[PDB]
Amino acid sequence: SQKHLQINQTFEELRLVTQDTENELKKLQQTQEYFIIQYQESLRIQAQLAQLSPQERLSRETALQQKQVSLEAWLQREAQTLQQYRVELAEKHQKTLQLLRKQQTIILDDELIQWKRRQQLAGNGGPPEGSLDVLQSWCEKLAEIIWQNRQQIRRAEHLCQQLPIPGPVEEMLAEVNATITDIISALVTSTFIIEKQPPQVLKTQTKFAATVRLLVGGKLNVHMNPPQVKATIISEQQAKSLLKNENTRSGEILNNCCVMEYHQATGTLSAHFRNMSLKRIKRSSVTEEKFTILFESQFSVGGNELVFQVKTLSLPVVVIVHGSQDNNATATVLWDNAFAEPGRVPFAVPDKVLWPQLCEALNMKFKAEVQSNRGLTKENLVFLAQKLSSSHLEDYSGLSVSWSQFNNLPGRNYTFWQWFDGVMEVLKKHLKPHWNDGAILGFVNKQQAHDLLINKPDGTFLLRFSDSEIGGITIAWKRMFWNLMPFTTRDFSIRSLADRLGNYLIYVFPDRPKDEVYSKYYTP
Repeated sequence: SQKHLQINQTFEELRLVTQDTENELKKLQQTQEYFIIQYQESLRIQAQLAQLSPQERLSRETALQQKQVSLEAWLQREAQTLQQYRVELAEKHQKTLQLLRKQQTIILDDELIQWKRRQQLAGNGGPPEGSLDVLQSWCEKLAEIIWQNRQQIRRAEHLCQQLPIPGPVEEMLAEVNATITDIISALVTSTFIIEKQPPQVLKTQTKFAATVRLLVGGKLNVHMNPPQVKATIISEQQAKSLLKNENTRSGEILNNCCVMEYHQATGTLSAHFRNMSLKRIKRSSVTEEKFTILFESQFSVGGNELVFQVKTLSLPVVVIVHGSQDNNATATVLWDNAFAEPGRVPFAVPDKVLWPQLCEALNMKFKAEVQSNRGLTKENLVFLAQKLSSSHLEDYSGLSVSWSQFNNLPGRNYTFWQWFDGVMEVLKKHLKPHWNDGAILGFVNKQQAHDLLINKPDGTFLLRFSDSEIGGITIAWKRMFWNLMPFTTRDFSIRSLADRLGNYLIYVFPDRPKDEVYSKYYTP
């Protein structure tokens, strides 16, 4: 990529200028030592007093003062140049930190946000986030560069303070040393990211896993004394108040908190959470209130001087006491993961969303749950729109759907999302390859399937989703069409749809014989 090349070239450029500055600092150190050892001779000659005899006394005193004025010129003539060297060095340091601020903002506020958005979208079966072993190298190099610069600034300040030529150096060194602290604090607080999220909607008293990382921890000696991270859970209100610096030392109780291990090869410092559990929750619609898992730690960098308390918020989660509440709550989660604004307060979401983005997210999670590449075609989306009217997708191109109208009761005990997720479940458990084989209609309705089997020969099939039961399917036949009572999930768990079809009906979905579609799925 062009941006990758740009930022890598910028990284190598920063490394080059930092090595330049290190060379200049070493030269300044050796030069100051030379200046001190040459200065010692000024005191050596300022005592060569003796009181021998008036003639030689006056002659030698005049000669000594004539040498002393030349020494007082030579010195301070070299010292002014030393001060100029130091000022130029401080200017180089300041320019380096300006470039550092630019590059760090580019890394954090642009690329990490992209990775986190990819994570949110993979939450609903989008493209996977991607390995952290590309941002890891960038962050490690950032940390190395800023640490070398802080070290150079510190040693330059100490070496200039032992020979304190006042000048303007003290101001510039109260400054840009003022800026390195902001840079390193932003970095250490912003590289505590969640690698593998804790699962969205999760039931109590069930084990779940989550893994966090410290990106820059590989080089900053925090792995020497590895800090342990603790995981808590807080409702949306406490999560909002926390970012507002409202000190509140809530939500529910976890069962585990653990230390961060280190991979010596990839140089990654990470905390795995493999046996976490939620045993008690303090709730204030149960399937709609969102919680978040906060991970927090505290550690030190270098000596005992630099301490950092760091915290990170995991993506919103919904607690589900009884298992039967699962299917609904996921909707809420998806909605957040579908429409999270960039700079929004924790779990703030726009009540009404456009239809195209809605069917986009629906197709995404559908291709996710079915584990197939069939997805929602244009006619299927048109049918879904007609369920929630005219039969052109261009008509629904500018309509808006509220959350209340999404997950209501369109015409029965359903709610549109619940029916969609029910068909998702029924073909995710028993009808994955049958959906991938092009055998389930998916966009067939009453009197829409009937007109598709009148001009066709006898015995043809069509498997649509039943609009009487939630997770069931209805078939077709051959004068009039012959439906049936819905095939409940149980009716598949006892004899799947592949063997239930095994005699009178021979064709599916015009000409394709029943065997050529289901011969590889009968019980031998």
